[PDB]
Amino acid sequence: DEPPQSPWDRVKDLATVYVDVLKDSGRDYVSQFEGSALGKQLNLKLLDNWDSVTSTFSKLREQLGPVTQEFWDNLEKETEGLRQEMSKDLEEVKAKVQPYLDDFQKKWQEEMELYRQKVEPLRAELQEGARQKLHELQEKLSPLGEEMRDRARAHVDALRTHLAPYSDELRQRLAARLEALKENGGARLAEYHAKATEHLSTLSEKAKPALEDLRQGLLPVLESFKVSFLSALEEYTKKLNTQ
Amino acid sequence: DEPPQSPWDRVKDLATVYVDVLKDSGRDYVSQFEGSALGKQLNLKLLDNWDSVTSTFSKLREQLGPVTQEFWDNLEKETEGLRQEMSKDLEEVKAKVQPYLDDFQKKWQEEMELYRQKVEPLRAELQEGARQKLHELQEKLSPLGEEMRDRARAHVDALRTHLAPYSDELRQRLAARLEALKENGGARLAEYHAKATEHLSTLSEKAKPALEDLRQGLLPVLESFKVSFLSALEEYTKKLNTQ
Ligand SMILES: CCCCCCCC/C=C/CCCCCCCC(=O)O[C@@H](COC(=O)CCCCCCCCCCCCCCC)COP(=O)([O-])OCC[N+](C)(C)C
Ligand SMILES: CCCCCCCC/C=C/CCCCCCCC(=O)O[C@@H](COC(=O)CCCCCCCCCCCCCCC)COP(=O)([O-])OCC[N+](C)(C)C
Ligand SMILES: CCCCCCCC/C=C/CCCCCCCC(=O)O[C@@H](COC(=O)CCCCCCCCCCCCCCC)COP(=O)([O-])OCC[N+](C)(C)C
Ligand SMILES: CCCCCCCC/C=C/CCCCCCCC(=O)O[C@@H](COC(=O)CCCCCCCCCCCCCCC)COP(=O)([O-])OCC[N+](C)(C)C
Ligand SMILES: CCCCCCCC/C=C/CCCCCCCC(=O)O[C@@H](COC(=O)CCCCCCCCCCCCCCC)COP(=O)([O-])OCC[N+](C)(C)C
Ligand SMILES: CCCCCCCC/C=C/CCCCCCCC(=O)O[C@@H](COC(=O)CCCCCCCCCCCCCCC)COP(=O)([O-])OCC[N+](C)(C)C
Ligand SMILES: CCCCCCCC/C=C\CCCCCCCC(=O)O[C@@H](COC(=O)CCCCCCCCCCCCCCC)COP(=O)([O-])OCC[N+](C)(C)C
Ligand SMILES: CCCCCCCC/C=C\CCCCCCCC(=O)O[C@@H](COC(=O)CCCCCCCCCCCCCCC)COP(=O)([O-])OCC[N+](C)(C)C
Ligand SMILES: CCCCCCCC/C=C\CCCCCCCC(=O)O[C@@H](COC(=O)CCCCCCCCCCCCCCC)COP(=O)([O-])OCC[N+](C)(C)C
Ligand SMILES: CCCCCCCC/C=C\CCCCCCCC(=O)O[C@@H](COC(=O)CCCCCCCCCCCCCCC)COP(=O)([O-])OCC[N+](C)(C)C
Ligand SMILES: CCCCCCCC/C=C\CCCCCCCC(=O)O[C@@H](COC(=O)CCCCCCCCCCCCCCC)COP(=O)([O-])OCC[N+](C)(C)C
Ligand SMILES: CCCCCCCC/C=C\CCCCCCCC(=O)O[C@H](COC(=O)CCCCCCCCCCCCCCC)COP(=O)([O-])OCC[N+](C)(C)C
Repeated sequence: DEPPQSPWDRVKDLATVYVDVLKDSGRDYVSQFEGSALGKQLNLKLLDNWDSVTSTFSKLREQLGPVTQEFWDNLEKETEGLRQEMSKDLEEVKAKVQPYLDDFQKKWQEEMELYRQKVEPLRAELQEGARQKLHELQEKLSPLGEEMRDRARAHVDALRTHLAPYSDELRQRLAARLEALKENGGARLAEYHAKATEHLSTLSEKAKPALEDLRQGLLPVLESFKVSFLSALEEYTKKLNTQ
Repeated sequence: DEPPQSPWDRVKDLATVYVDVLKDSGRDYVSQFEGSALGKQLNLKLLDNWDSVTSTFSKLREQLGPVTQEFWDNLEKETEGLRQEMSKDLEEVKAKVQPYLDDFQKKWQEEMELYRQKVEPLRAELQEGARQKLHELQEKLSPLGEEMRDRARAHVDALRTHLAPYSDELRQRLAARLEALKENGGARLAEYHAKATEHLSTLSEKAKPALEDLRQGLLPVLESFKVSFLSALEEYTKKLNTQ
């Protein structure tokens, strides 16, 4: 008759009596736990069992024997399959990896387009509300200020107020530079008057031509500035911004 | 015009001035300067007190030549000082502090009295008016929270339910690990039956009592048994007579 699923027609109406098997054991064992309990006593002992149990414990070792030599041999033909099918699954999963794109783009869209949806109002609902907290900073800092400025001074010494000249004992030294400082200040004193005596004579030579030896060095340096120099001196500048 | 002179060091970008200036006129200025120097007094006095500056840079490095080399000796003693000082500076200090402690009282009462005088009413508006800011937050823990919650599923997974069954191209593993346990668990399940049929029989050798105690419990296990052949097929021979 009929294959696994499609031809289910009358395979099976006489199915539901195969549960009536299991079911109606419990319709009847209810009447039949009554009469075993009625006779319960014995003459047993704790000796006769240990013949049975000693043999029955032997009857683990014997058929463990060959079964132990079985599910070893059996699982290399899984692992030898596995270590060759290793190369097949690495191309099998690739043939699923790239086709999925529509799904992981829809998940990207359900994460990225629905990330900005929350932040786009929240940026403004923080900025427009934080003006009441800009006033919590702007009208806090300067009214601290007015006591904080005296709390920088109030607050620093008596200015070590002396009632007599002899209320420090102190001394001044520093010969470490002060001696070399006097020599660098006394070589300097002779330098700034040697480099004045030749200059004072070079100065006071020229109390007339001084305005016009200067002009003789302007005269032809002028006339070209309005002619040859004009395109050069129309730029003046450039500049900042790398070339 | 534009900004006349140079913001920064600049060998490189000033080429846009240096080319065009030299091309038209930054040539001839040097030869009109040559004729400004060779005309009047004067061509001797650009030299006569130039090498007095050359020999001042020489006389600096050759005076600060034997006062280079021969000089960080006359001064060490001042800081052979300082290491003794900043280890013996004791005797000011444990006499200094004691009397000024008396005005340090009437300055904690400048610094801290005038602080809480502001710092209570500095926050007496916005400790109460924090409950304005909580309507800009507690009513916003829905778009910050209640659907950032639902994003725990939108990450993993925004359920892969299809709008029609015709969707996934799917097929079984099927081979290796599953057949390997179905055969060497299979035949071991059959010997678990044999070791049950053996080991559970060994115990009835030392059963008893009472002679009525056995023949009550037959019928529920024997009637479930009797209907079990209902299977039909409708073939009646099964081909596995393990059926
Ligand atoms: C090799 C191994 C083989 C294993 C299978 C061997 C099985 C051997 C036997 C087995 C049969 C069961 C014997 C139970 C005896 C209990 C005493 C009793 O009064 O029984 C009775 C009442 O019992 C009830 O009132 C309780 C319900 C029945 C017992 C169910 C629990 C059993 C486990 C307990 C857990 C204890 C836990 C604490 C342990 C420290 C049952 O008998 P009765 O029909 O009433 O007749 C008595 C006389 N009368 C009618 C005048 C009253
Ligand atoms: C890589 C190697 C580099 C080496 C570097 C080495 C560096 C070494 C460093 C050396 C500096 C040492 C300190 C000197 C301090 C002098 C103070 C002093 O004597 O004061 C005197 C007055 O004042 C003068 O007589 C002094 C005037 C100083 C002129 C300025 C020199 C500037 C040089 C610029 C160079 C710029 C740097 C150049 C580079 C850009 C005394 O004061 P008084 O007692 O009250 O006077 C009363 C009158 N009475 C004196 C007549 C009685
Ligand atoms: C304004 C900005 C200026 C910047 C440029 C400045 C550049 C300046 C300099 C630049 C370089 C100069 C090099 C000179 C070397 C001389 C070495 C030598 O042998 O000397 C001697 C010590 O020698 C010792 O062993 C001491 C070495 C420690 C020197 C550290 C000094 C730092 C002072 C920092 C202070 C300022 C801190 C800053 C202010 C807070 C030994 O000499 P000698 O063989 O015994 O000689 C013959 C015998 N005789 C001595 C009796 C005659
Ligand atoms: C530059 C960096 C680049 C990185 C790229 C990363 C890529 C990441 C991608 C990874 C791919 C993940 C699977 C996505 C779905 C595959 C396609 C599909 O839907 O297949 C099928 C259903 O789905 C299945 O058959 C999949 C079965 C998954 C089993 C559980 C795997 C556990 C992995 C746990 C450990 C994983 C560790 C991962 C670590 C990252 C449906 O069939 P189809 O094939 O669609 O064919 C349809 C017919 N057609 C072909 C004609 C149209
Ligand atoms: C301190 C307590 C120690 C307990 C240790 C227990 C350890 C042991 C575990 C025991 C578990 C028992 C499992 C039995 C399962 C049925 C097996 C079956 O299919 O056939 C059997 C049914 O016969 C029996 O099972 C006999 C039961 C006798 C009970 C005797 C009373 C003992 C009281 C004890 C009170 C204990 C209370 C405590 C319980 C925790 C065999 O059939 P057959 O009769 O051989 O058939 C004859 C023909 N043939 C030979 C051709 C086949
Ligand atoms: C927790 C740990 C696990 C324990 C698991 C332990 C359980 C393991 C499970 C075991 C269940 C299976 C047992 C074997 C059944 C064999 C089939 C059969 O009996 O055929 C025989 C029927 O002939 C007989 O009646 C002869 C005597 C055997 C009867 C066995 C009935 C068991 C009733 C048990 C009641 C217990 C109530 C308990 C209530 C709670 C032989 O066929 P035949 O020779 O053609 O028949 C001649 C007669 N004719 C001419 C009429 C046909
Ligand atoms: C980097 C920073 C990440 C931040 C993530 C922040 C996540 C958000 C944080 C917190 C959740 C949002 C705030 C909830 C406030 C309570 C609201 C309410 O009362 O309860 C709510 C439930 O609440 C839950 O369902 C809690 C959800 C926790 C999800 C954590 C996901 C972590 C994802 C990342 C993991 C990465 C792991 C990476 C691998 C290591 C609602 O109650 P209900 O009973 O459910 O609703 C019934 C219907 N009713 C509403 C009509 C009544
Ligand atoms: C995108 C899905 C991701 C699922 C991932 C789930 C996670 C597990 C990963 C992977 C197993 C995924 C199997 C289900 C595939 C989807 C359903 C399907 O096609 O089932 C079918 C194919 O059945 C199979 O393809 C069976 C695959 C081999 C056995 C299960 C291996 C479990 C690995 C566990 C590894 C971890 C254990 C680690 C322990 C340390 C069968 O069912 P059906 O379709 O109802 O059949 C109707 C008939 N039809 C097929 C003709 C229509
Ligand atoms: C107290 C609590 C309840 C305990 C209930 C214990 C019940 C114990 C019950 C019975 C004891 C064992 C009986 C074994 C019978 C073997 C013979 C057999 O029928 O073989 C056949 C079927 O083979 C199959 O059906 C294979 C079984 C598949 C695995 C099912 C596991 C269920 C685990 C459930 C785990 C649940 C627990 C989960 C716990 C987390 C194959 O052989 P054949 O091909 O038909 O042979 C004829 C043809 N030939 C000649 C060509 C060969
Ligand atoms: C809350 C749950 C626990 C309830 C506890 C209830 C405890 C009650 C338990 C046990 C009480 C058993 C009382 C009857 C003992 C009679 C002994 C008799 O002589 O037998 C004879 C067999 O013939 C028989 O009829 C064997 C009967 C024992 C079967 C018991 C287990 C089967 C059910 C298992 C159901 C699954 C259990 C699943 C458990 C999860 C002995 O063999 P023989 O061939 O005659 O020997 C040769 C002739 N000669 C003797 C003259 C030399
Ligand atoms: C997947 C769902 C599984 C559900 C569970 C399935 C359970 C499986 C159900 C049943 C298992 C049955 C196995 C017994 C095999 C016996 C073989 C024997 O030779 O036949 C015997 C049959 O009679 C007895 O064995 C039955 C005795 C009935 C009383 C039982 C009391 C309760 C035992 C409860 C035990 C609790 C212990 C618990 C310990 C852990 C003896 O036959 P006989 O009488 O010589 O025949 C000749 C007749 N004449 C003398 C009249 C001429
Ligand atoms: C912003 C930061 C600023 C920090 C401050 C600057 C850094 C300052 C810190 C250190 C620089 C100097 C290091 C000196 C190393 C000495 C080596 C040695 O073993 O000497 C030892 C002593 O010497 C001491 O124990 C060290 C004391 C040095 C003090 C500083 C002098 C700087 C002078 C700058 C002067 C500029 C002058 C003006 C020039 C125009 C042992 O020597 P001796 O045996 O006792 O005597 C040798 C000679 N005799 C044999 C002839 C007696």
